[PDB]
Amino acid sequence: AAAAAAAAAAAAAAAAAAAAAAA
Amino acid sequence: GLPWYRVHTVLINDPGRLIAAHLMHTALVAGWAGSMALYELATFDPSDPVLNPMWRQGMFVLPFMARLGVTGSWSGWSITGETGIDPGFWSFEGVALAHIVLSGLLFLAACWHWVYWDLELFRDPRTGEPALDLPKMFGIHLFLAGLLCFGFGAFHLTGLFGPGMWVSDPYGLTGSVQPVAPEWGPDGFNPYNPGGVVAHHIAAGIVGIIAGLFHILVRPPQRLYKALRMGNIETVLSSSIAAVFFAAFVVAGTMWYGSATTPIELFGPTRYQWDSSYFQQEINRRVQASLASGATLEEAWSAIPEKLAFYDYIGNNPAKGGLFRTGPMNKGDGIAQAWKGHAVFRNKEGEELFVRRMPAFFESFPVILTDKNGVVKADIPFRRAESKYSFEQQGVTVSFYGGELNGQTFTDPPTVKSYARKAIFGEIFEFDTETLNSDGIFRTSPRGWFTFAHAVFALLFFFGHIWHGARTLFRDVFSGIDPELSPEQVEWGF
Amino acid sequence: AEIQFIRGINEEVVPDVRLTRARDGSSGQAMFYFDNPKIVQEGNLEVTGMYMVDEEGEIVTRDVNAKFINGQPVAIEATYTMRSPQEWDRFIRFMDRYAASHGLGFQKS
Amino acid sequence: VIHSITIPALFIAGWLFVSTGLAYDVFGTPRPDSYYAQEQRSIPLVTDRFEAKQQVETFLEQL
Amino acid sequence: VNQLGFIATALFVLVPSVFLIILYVQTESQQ
Amino acid sequence: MEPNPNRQPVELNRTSLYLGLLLILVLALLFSSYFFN
Amino acid sequence: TVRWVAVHTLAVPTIFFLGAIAAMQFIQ
Amino acid sequence: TITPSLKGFFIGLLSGAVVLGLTFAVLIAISQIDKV
Amino acid sequence: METLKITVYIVVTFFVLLFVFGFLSGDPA
Amino acid sequence: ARRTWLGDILRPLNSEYGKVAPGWGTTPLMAVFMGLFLVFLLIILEIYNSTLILDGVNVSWK
Amino acid sequence: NLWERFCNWVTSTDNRLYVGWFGVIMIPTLLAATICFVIAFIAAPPVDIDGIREPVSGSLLYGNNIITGAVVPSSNAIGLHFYPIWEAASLDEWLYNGGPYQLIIFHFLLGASCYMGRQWELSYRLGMRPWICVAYSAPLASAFAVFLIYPIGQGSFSDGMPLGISGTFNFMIVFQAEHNILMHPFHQLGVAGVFGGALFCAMHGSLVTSSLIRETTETNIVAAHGYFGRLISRSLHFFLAAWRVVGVWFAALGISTMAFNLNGFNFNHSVIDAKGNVINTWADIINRANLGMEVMHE
Amino acid sequence: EGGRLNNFAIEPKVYQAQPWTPQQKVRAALLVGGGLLLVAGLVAIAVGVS
Amino acid sequence: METITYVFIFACIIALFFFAIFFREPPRIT
Amino acid sequence: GWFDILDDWLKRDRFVFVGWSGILLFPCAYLALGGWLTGTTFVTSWYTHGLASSYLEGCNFLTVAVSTPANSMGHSLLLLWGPEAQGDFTRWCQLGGLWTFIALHGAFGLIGFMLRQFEIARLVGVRPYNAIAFSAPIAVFVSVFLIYPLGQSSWFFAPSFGVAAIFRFLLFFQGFHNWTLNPFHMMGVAGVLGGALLCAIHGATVENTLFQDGEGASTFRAFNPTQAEETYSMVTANRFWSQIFGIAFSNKRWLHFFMLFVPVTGLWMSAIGVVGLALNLRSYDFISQEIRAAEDPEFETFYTKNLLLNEGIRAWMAPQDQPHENFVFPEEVLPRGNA
Ligand code: CLA
Ligand code: CLA
Ligand code: CLA
Ligand SMILES: CCCCCCCCCCCCCCCC(=O)O[C@H](COC(=O)CCCCCCCCCCCC)CO[C@@H]1O[C@@H](CO)[C@H](O)[C@H](O)[C@@H]1O
Ligand SMILES: CC1=C(/C=C/C(C)=C/C=C/C(C)=C/C=C/C=C(C)/C=C/C=C(C)/C=C/C2=C(C)CCCC2(C)C)C(C)(C)CCC1
Ligand SMILES: CC1=C(/C=C/C(C)=C/C=C/C(C)=C/C=C/C=C(C)/C=C/C=C(C)/C=C/C2=C(C)CCCC2(C)C)C(C)(C)CCC1
Ligand SMILES: CC1=C(/C=C/C(C)=C/C=C\C(C)=C\C=C\C=C(C)\C=C\C=C(C)\C=C\C2=C(C)CCCC2(C)C)C(C)(C)CCC1
Ligand SMILES: CCCCCCCCCCCCO[C@@H]1O[C@H](CO)[C@@H](O[C@H]2O[C@H](CO)[C@@H](O)[C@H](O)[C@H]2O)[C@H](O)[C@H]1O
Ligand SMILES: [Cl-]
Ligand SMILES: [Fe+2]
Repeated sequence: AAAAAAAAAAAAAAAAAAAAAAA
Repeated sequence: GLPWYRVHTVLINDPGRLIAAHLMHTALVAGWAGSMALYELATFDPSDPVLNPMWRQGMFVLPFMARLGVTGSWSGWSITGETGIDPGFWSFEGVALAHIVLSGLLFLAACWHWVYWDLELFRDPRTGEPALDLPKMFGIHLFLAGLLCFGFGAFHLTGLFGPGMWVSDPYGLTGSVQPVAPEWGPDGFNPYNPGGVVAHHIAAGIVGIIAGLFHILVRPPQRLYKALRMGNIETVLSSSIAAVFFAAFVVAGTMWYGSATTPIELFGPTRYQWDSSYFQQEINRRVQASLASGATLEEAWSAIPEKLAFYDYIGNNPAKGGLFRTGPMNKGDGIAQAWKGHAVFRNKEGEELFVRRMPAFFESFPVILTDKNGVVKADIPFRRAESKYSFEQQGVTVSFYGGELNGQTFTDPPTVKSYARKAIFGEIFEFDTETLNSDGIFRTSPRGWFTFAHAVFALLFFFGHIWHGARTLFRDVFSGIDPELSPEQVEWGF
Repeated sequence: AEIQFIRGINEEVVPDVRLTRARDGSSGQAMFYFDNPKIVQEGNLEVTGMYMVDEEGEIVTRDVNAKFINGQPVAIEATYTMRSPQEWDRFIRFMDRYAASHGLGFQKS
Repeated sequence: VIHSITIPALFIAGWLFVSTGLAYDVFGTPRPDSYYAQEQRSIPLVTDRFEAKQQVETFLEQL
Repeated sequence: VNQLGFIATALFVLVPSVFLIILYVQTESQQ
Repeated sequence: MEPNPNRQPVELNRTSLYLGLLLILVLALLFSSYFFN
Repeated sequence: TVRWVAVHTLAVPTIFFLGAIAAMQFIQ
Repeated sequence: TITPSLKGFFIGLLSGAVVLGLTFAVLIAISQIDKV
Repeated sequence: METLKITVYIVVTFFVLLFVFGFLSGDPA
Repeated sequence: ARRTWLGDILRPLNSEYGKVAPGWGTTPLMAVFMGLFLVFLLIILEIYNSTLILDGVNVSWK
Repeated sequence: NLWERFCNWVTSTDNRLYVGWFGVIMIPTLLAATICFVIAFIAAPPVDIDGIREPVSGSLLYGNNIITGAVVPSSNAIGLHFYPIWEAASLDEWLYNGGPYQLIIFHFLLGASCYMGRQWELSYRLGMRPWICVAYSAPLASAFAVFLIYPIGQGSFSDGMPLGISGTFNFMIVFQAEHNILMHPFHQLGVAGVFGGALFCAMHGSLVTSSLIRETTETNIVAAHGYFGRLISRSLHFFLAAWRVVGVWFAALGISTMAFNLNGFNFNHSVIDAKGNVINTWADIINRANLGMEVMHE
Repeated sequence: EGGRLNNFAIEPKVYQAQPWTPQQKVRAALLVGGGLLLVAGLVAIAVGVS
Repeated sequence: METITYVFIFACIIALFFFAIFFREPPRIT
Repeated sequence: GWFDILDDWLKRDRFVFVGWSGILLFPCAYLALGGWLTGTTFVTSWYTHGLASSYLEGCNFLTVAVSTPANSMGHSLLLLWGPEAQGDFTRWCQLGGLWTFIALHGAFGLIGFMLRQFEIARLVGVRPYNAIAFSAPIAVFVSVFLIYPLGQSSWFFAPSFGVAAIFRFLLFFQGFHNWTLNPFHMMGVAGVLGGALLCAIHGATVENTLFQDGEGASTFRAFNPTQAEETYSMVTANRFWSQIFGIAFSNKRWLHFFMLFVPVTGLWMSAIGVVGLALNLRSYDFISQEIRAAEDPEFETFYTKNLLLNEGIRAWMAPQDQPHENFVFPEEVLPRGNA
């Protein structure tokens, strides 16, 4: 159906990259 | 001048050599996993998973591989018994060599961290001493543990990217590795529900990620910093040994009682399935379901599978064991070949008799044969006792319905005595007492050995926790040096 | 203002004190030594710790040892750890308020 | 310092607890007569778990 | 009847005790 | 460069050797009957 | 106080239970 | 919905929090009275 | 059998005579 | 004091060695979370024991 | 002449091992009982204990291990007869009747009595009190009661305790079957003595190592102690030794009086109600378990 | 002390935290803003797999 | 093979009795 | 303010020390002892075991017990609010809920008592060796009263808080488990008997080799925490036992570490044995003696003598000790001696 998992992972990586750049 | 029981304490004030020692431990545990997988693949019989599965062969490490989805080997057999499959690289041999080469790589980096011990990162620039930031280390490590917990639960156990886990029916007949979906609601807190495992690892991974980001943010308060003694490395060892014996008591409990993560196709049936007679009830229900459809006793008793009848035998529950009775269970009574049938005992007046089964507490049991209501009608006496009921005074015969012997009556009282002695154990099975040189003395399951080992280990880690809490809190009296005393104090005199 | 082992009594044997302040100017220790005090010439009452009574307050030390030679007690060694400059100023104030009355020299090393 | 407010009223209350027979009704102990019923020799053991609060009083109407 | 039960006995003796004797002569060189 | 000042030597006197040999030997004497079976 | 709670926890049920046990001697 | 067992668990946890709150309230009150 | 009897008799009476003359006499020196 | 590349990367994480928050900090938040964890472990332990039997939760092998 | 060098070698308090006058009896009797124990444990023929021919093999070479091996007691055909080798006809008849048991227990009890005499003699010549001898007299009375007083009271040396690991458990099981030793109070004082002696050993050894900081010798006994205890005469060692001692004396004279069939006042509440119905107690479960071993022993 | 050796940990000097400098204020703001969008992605992954 | 194993473990304890009684360590003198 | 005024009130000087751990210890120890006294006085065992076990029935001190719950209860916690008691106090007494009341309070009171030893050693400033020595009765209590019935079918197979019930527990373990043949048990017997021997020898030789015997004995200053361990000469007692026994202690510290270490290691080893027997991993049978006894019937040792006595214990105590199983054993299947 709706691919929320193919957009939540896209927003995860982006958010996870900002966590390591503020470490 | 260190004693033998203090020789590791040279790694307390040296973090890089501590990384080396932990890396050498992690190398030894990974090398054990590869070596026990190879030793288990050396001696294992995949030909008959009905009457000789992996919990009967003493396989300890094989069910933990098959639980997460490793089925099938490079030789060309499966665990479920297909004997032709393309399992990929990730067979039993593939994960065995993966842990072997992992063990070698962690040994090499243990040697690097042992010889390049003096890095600047373990030092502070102001003081000369080596120091570590343990509340931020816990935040990085909790963020990692939550990230890999969420990854395991959302990607492995769902089958979105991976196999699922082992799921079976309630009675252990049909079991495989399937993708299971997470169970939100109160049915996720059922231990025998495999969706609560997935909903757990999603939810506890999210909670661990939030808490790890919290500790990277927030410094500890002053009161519980000098109360719980952060700055000591031994408070972390103390609290870790606490959580570790908590977790070991939990895995011994869910191994002994059963859950969805310790199923009976992989680990064998529990003792409580014999205590409540969980398989005799399903066997009687299946027979009465076939008998009320208008079938014979042979047609109803022949419809029962051999595996369901194998679960109803006292040589498969783990509370019939010995501590020094080593080996697999096939050393215990032999390798099971066929279900002999279902013994129905007759009283020479056409009356059905019932053998009182043996409970798991007894090392030996008397053979007593009673009625539907419960009056003792026959028994095999002790040795030379005044037989009143006996076996030939009442004329006990044994007929067999279903199984190998099907429709064979035995009117010869020594064979009736031997069949009744085997019928106190539950269902009667034919064994291979050769090919392993087995005796008749019962062994215990992998379920029993896992529960024994980690109950003993959790009890010893209780003492280890007390000793390290008493070393962390009482440090100024165990040394003579106050922890908040700087180690160079110029004298004044008086 | 004076030292006492059993609350109510006033140890009339002066100690040799040895101070050891941290070159960091914060943590400190004061190794006392009482050579044959009154609390070791028999008294029966149980020592509960070494107390320093004064007019600002009272300080306590639970590190109190007793030296025994051939069964007989001969000496007492109590070591008090400062670990705060806010406590170090208190102990140096107690030390001259005690040394003014019993007499002691402060041979700065 | 002198402490004699109520000593023997407690001893008389403890005597009257088991003298009148209240403790058999509170703690559920049977009387020497009320061990077995008038016809059975079987022991009223507690069988299956969650019916147990019924099961004991299933025996306690047999008297 | 165990054949390697004899082996598990000897490794019960020869593995710790040697570790004591090696630890003994290592501190007879220190002194 | 510097040869790791965190290394202290390990001591085992003759008496701790005797107590350890006594412990390992009577543990083997207790447990050999169970290892043999 | 400091002495009242040891009396109300220990000496009251000991005197009550000694009344119970001393009246048990004349049952049956 | 709420079973007999869930109502019994809520009653037990409520009574245990009443006991655990009441002992710390009484000990806090006796400590704030005796301030020597 | 007779020779073991007189051997044990001789050795037992020798050891108790040693014990008795070590207690009765030989008290100084 | 070797100055490696990865030691330069991971340097700000091992930088606050004894940093402390003043006084009591977030100890009441920790205490209500420890209490919620205790209530949760009681809920688990009584579900597995069938001391709290819930609607639609059958604690057996089915 | 030279008899003085031997007399002062025996009386010497500067030897490595003290060889007293009681050691002059103690060394050959304990060596004879030691060498016969090591021989009869390894290699010994099976011993019949009953009058029937069902002999109990207790040696190591006849298929036993450390746990099940024992020196079997002498037979019922001996009883309270003194049985040396020269009373028997053959040596094989001496081993079949169980003569090694009588040999080992007689030389062992002589040598253990002389070991008590050696402790008394060294305390006398060092000019000391006899508190080590009196504390040794509780295992000595407990080894007299088990090996000598109980086979004399039961009328035969077969009733004594066998010298082996599983044989002691067989002795204890048969004693619980015949005598109900667990409900007799002289045995419960021994359990209180042994349990409290273990308790006082752990509490005393923890509390001294907690507050003993350093000690030295001349090469004067200097000792620094971390004193000052908790808040609101010193013969703690007399209580520490005398608690376990009189505890073991009570059970030693307890089974010495159980030897002569003087069973202590049994606390058996045989509660019966008025219908002829039996209400069981917990002493009835123990009495059923004792009846299950008395019938098993025949 | 009997004639042996021991080892105990060397604790760093405890100092109370100062209020944040803006180099750390931006770092902490980027930390919370990374974490909340991370756990917003994880609930969508959880909603997709369920 | 088991009997000489039990006798060997017993004889090692009997030899350790001799080596601990007579070859005991001298005290550390200062 | 909030926390400190409580903290120095608790750690104040008093009759008893009531620390922060006194809040755990005194309700839990008080309700464990109160549950055992109100169970031995009034509460019966008629519906769980079929026994009369109170002072109300006529039992003496050696015969009362607070009995284990029935086997059908399982490992239920038996809370008074409950799914089984449902608020009712009388049924909670009749189902055996007082056993779980005393056992859970024994667990949390032993936790609180070992915490109080840490609290008393922390303010005095000594090393907490007494709290480490108390970890052996905590290990014995958890391995016997908690780990053993949780490995079994229910709480029914557990010691039942009475003198004769504990004697039933000992005879049960001889019959059904062969517990005296377990090597962990043999280490436990060795630890307890050697600890009793250690304290008997040590008290006998402190009071013998004293510094001031009886003549010039001016009583020096006694310190309560010294335990009078400074009134004897280690030289004289070492010179005695080097001549009598050959081996001797040369330390006043290693002696008391050995005195701590011997019975605590004994109790920890027997705890490991009962944790193994929780899942019936018992050292019951040597396999070689089993085959050597099944080979020829003239092979009798004391071991094969003991296995028959265990069979007698099992088949003669089992219809009355376990009444829920409904064992009907006729007279001809009971193991007799002349059979
Ligand atoms: C919807 C969200 C969700 C769901 C469905 C689950 C589902 C589950 N969780 Mg998870 N959990 C979650 C969110 C969730 N969780 C979150 C957000 C956290 C916080 C990070 C956790 C933290 C957590 C823990 C800490 C545990 C679970 C456990 C479980 C399981 C309970 C069933 C069981 O077998 O317990 C069996 C376990 C118990 C009943 C707990 C026993 C508690 C003991 C008795 C405490 C005392 C122990 C102490 C050492 C003394 C023992 C003495 C003894 C020797 C006699 C099940 C898979 C349990 C588990 O892992 O089971 C395998 C478990 O222990 N969860
Ligand atoms: C993560 C778990 C863990 C870790 C990392 C440590 C680490 C440490 N311990 Mg602790 N401890 C633990 C758990 C742990 N312990 C447990 C469970 C207990 C109770 C058993 C203890 C009881 C304990 C005591 C009583 C002492 C320590 C001490 C020490 C320190 C020196 C250790 C040493 O040099 O031994 C050297 C050990 C040897 C040379 C040989 C030991 C051989 C053993 C007994 C048998 C063989 C074990 C086998 C190889 C391992 C398989 C393990 C697996 C089955 C668990 C070190 C900091 C010592 C101390 O504090 O120093 C100041 C100390 O006195 N520990
Ligand atoms: C005999 C038991 C015992 C003892 C004496 C200790 C002693 C110690 N603990 Mg450990 N601990 C224990 C068991 C014990 N612990 C258990 C079972 C756990 C859970 C795994 C822990 C987890 C733990 C951690 C994580 C830490 C300690 C630490 C400490 C040290 C400081 C004191 C403290 O924090 O107490 C803790 C308090 C208690 C054990 C009392 C608990 C009382 C509970 C809350 C009562 C609950 C009642 C319950 C709800 C009733 C329902 C029952 C249910 C079955 C129906 C000290 C060495 C700290 C330390 O090492 O600092 C250096 C530390 O960080 N403990
Ligand atoms: C380098 C240092 C070595 C030191 C070792 C010292 C000896 C210590 C171990 C003693 C083992 C005796 C058995 C030897 C016979 C044998 O081999 O048992 C084996 C099992 O062992 C094993 O599985 C070892 C793993 C044991 C795990 C079980 C849980 C233990 C928890 C311990 C808690 C600790 C307090 C396998 O059994 C054998 O192999 C079977 C076929 O695979 C056959 O049945 C054989 O007849 C035979 O039984
Ligand atoms: C270098 C390298 C390599 C190699 C590697 C390897 C070779 C590995 C192996 C590893 C291994 C091979 C390991 C092993 C391990 C094992 C272990 C670690 C074991 C242990 C054991 C134990 C610990 C035991 C214990 C015990 C006992 C004693 C008996 C009884 C039981 C118990 C448990 C108690 C390669 C080329 C690949 C590549 C990379 C590099
Ligand atoms: C259960 C419970 C509870 C509790 C209660 C309690 C807590 C009670 C208490 C109780 C008590 C607390 C009791 C007591 C009792 C006591 C007694 C009963 C005593 C007796 C004594 C005697 C009898 C003595 C004797 C003697 C001796 C010892 C010797 C000498 C002589 C004489 C005689 C003196 C409650 C309700 C809360 C809740 C619910 C549950
Ligand atoms: C110091 C001293 C001395 C001495 C030394 C000695 C003299 C030692 C000895 C040693 C000895 C002199 C020992 C003995 C022994 C004997 C015996 C031990 C007997 C017998 C045996 C037997 C009779 C055996 C038998 C048998 C059996 C059991 C079975 C098999 C066969 C046979 C026949 C082998 C002198 C004089 C110089 C001086 C004084 C003091
Ligand atoms: C004071 C000290 C006195 C100590 C005296 C004894 C010390 C030395 C004891 C050595 C005894 C050796 O014991 C020897 O063992 C082997 C097996 O191990 C036995 O042999 C036994 O098993 C073998 C198989 O192994 C069979 O073939 C044989 O039929 C059987 O009797 C021998 O019968 C015995 O001769
Ligand atoms: Cl017998
Ligand atoms: Fe002492």
